[PDB]
Amino acid sequence: TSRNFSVGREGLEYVWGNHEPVRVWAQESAPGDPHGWPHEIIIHYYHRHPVYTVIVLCGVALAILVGTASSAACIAKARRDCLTPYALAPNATVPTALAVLCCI
Amino acid sequence: FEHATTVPNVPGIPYKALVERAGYAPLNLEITVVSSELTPSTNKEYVTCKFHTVIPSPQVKCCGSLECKASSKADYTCRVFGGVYPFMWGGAQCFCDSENTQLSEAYVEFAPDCTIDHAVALKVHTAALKVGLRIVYGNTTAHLDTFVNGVTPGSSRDLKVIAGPISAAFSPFDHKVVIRKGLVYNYDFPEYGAMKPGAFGDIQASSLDATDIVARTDIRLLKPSVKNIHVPYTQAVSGYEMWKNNSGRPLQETAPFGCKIEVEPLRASNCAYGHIPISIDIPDAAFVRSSESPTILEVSCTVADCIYSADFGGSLTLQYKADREGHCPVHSHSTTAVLKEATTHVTAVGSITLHFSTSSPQANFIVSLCGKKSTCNAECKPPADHIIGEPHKVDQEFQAAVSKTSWNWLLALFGGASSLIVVGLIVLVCSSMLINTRR
Repeated sequence: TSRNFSVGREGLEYVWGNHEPVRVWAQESAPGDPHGWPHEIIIHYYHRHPVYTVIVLCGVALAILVGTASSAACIAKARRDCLTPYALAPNATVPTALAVLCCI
Repeated sequence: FEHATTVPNVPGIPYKALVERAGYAPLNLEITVVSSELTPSTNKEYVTCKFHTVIPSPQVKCCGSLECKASSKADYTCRVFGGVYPFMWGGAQCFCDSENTQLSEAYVEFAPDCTIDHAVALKVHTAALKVGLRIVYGNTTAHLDTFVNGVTPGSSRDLKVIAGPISAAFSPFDHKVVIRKGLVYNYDFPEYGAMKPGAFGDIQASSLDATDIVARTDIRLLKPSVKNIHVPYTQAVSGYEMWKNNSGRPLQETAPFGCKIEVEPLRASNCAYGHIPISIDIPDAAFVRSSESPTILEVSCTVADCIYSADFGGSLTLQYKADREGHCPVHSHSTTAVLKEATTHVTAVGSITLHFSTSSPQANFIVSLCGKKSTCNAECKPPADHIIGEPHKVDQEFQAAVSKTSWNWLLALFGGASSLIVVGLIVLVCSSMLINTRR
């Protein structure tokens, strides 16, 4: 018959019958490439510590990109706060380059 | 002189360091743990084995009475039975047809073969670690045994070593262990005198030849129902036999950290756990001044193919120029990459190829030749072999476990987000203070 066993970096030992014990250790031979492409990098690190890469690498990088939305809000605030002064000065002049977009 | 370094407690894995005195040539030293023993303090509670029930020759009183006495024998039971009329092959054995009391006795001893098949109950206390170390500094190798506590000066001919305290407290033994024929078990056994029928420790003595035995085997003496002389009794099973059927697996198969369990004395050998601080005082006759060691003028590091593996999966060549010949040492100054050699012969011009082991996808360590540093830069591919028969020679650090390409991608994304937020904040402040300036 056959039997499956898990071995990690610390190692495993098996004794079969009256034989001497045998020790084996596992290496970081995961599929993918650490030096290749982002999809190859992620495949490699998802087999070496799947929990770490999804959570403290890829989840935060996603939440990091959402934080750029707050940056656009500041632009939108600095856009409307500067464009809310619209008409309060009679007998004045405006730049020609901006007179086409100020009306709308 | 003094050198304080921490060594991982892994037998057979050399630890290399460089002692750099401010006026002398760098000196190589290699500290390797050859063997370790973790022996606790033990105290015997009792011995146990299979008991032997002895039924003596019964006592018979023909036209009188008998009374039960007291004895010191283990699990001593006694009963008087009247209205008896026993027979043997010759016929009747009394001259009264009734009122012919009989005395039944029972106790237990140690079986004839308990001198081999027996178990010893032991209580264990604070376990103390001792290691055998091989230390090579320069041209001399030294072997010594030291206690890892932090005070005892480990044996050192023309040297001095102090190891300890161990960074973790570990013992494979629970407070109570039993030993039977060389096998060790973590078993909660009853105290001396607290015997229970049908369980381990139901017969207890200090020694096998001891004359005071305590037992509790639940002996019941029954009234004889037949006419021939007979002592009927019933009893519980042997607790020792029940335990031998339910002993479980020994400590030689369940001990953590790859400990080998041995008896006489009880000890765990060659365990791999924790880190050992060592302080060594090098003799001053082992140091040579820089005026005698070769002084190379330049050195460059070229890295060949490398993999992060448990073996020496990397290679590199050093190109140097020394002003004369000599026997300089080599050393890698990273915690994630270790060299195979420690010293080398250098000449006026030449090259030396060195092999290393790393756990990092990128090989950006610093190598010294004659004490002169050069930087090695390359990237190591993942190994092809999944399983090997060696332990890993270096540890895995989060910083040197992420590739430089992945660090560049992550830093680019995080920095892009930070720069976007900074641009937004600067635009907010600038286009708000424009309101202050305009009016």
